[PDB]
Amino acid sequence: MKLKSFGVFGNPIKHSKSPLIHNACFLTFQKELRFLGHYHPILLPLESHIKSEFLHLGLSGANVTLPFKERAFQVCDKIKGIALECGAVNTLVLENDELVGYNTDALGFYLSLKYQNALILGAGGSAKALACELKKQGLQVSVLNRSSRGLDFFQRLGCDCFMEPPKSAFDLIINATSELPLNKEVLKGYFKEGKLAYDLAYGFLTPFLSLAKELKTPFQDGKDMLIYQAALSFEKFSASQIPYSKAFEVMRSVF
Ligand SMILES: O=C(O)[C@@H]1C=C(O)[C@@H](O)[C@H](O)C1
Repeated sequence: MKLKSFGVFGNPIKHSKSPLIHNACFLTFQKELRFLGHYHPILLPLESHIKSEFLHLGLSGANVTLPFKERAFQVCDKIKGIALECGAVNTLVLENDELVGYNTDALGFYLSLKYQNALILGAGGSAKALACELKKQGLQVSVLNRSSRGLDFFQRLGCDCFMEPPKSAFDLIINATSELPLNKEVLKGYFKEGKLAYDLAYGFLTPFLSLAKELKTPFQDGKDMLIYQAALSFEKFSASQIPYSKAFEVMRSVF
């Protein structure tokens, strides 16, 4: 049989655990796949073009992380699935010689979650998918950032958008930014009244999460969402031949 290349585009990329869990699946499922799969971390220059590099490297599939998720959306020949509402793409597959973009953050996030409203900190690709998913569940959603970038997107979703921290209670406080992401005391009142502090970062313990832990607020890091979204991308990487639940169990064991 034959060799197929995959990877994860990101800057930075050193700390990504996608190659670990995807390589495990490519090894485990190789007879069903009927190819030899290998998944690399690919550090992309900021100035670079996701589509051109995908093609030049001859990949069959890829994941996309910070800060490239919205750009991935703009440069795909074709967008399918919930990605169409996400304004962001974290999953790339070569299909009929066309670069096709999907989003597995949205469902991956939903699966990671064991809530009436939410506050999202951040405005990038991850924040965009989570707001889409959470509006889709009938939650009230507020988005807080320093500038007004992404206004249009979140406002058309029907999110409440803010640059000053709203004086309100939220069940979910979500750190989807790229130091603390807010004034310590502001973050403290959010936690005091919040039900879950949720941070998309994984593999290390962020200031945001230390502070919640410190204040006895229930907290969750990005590990579960990482594995679900990876599992889901894998399903797309297999031509839909290995279901995400199978991928998911292998990916959980290795981690
Ligand atoms: O490997 C990581 O750290 C990446 C993290 C994300 O945000 C996912 O969308 C990517 O698909 C994978």
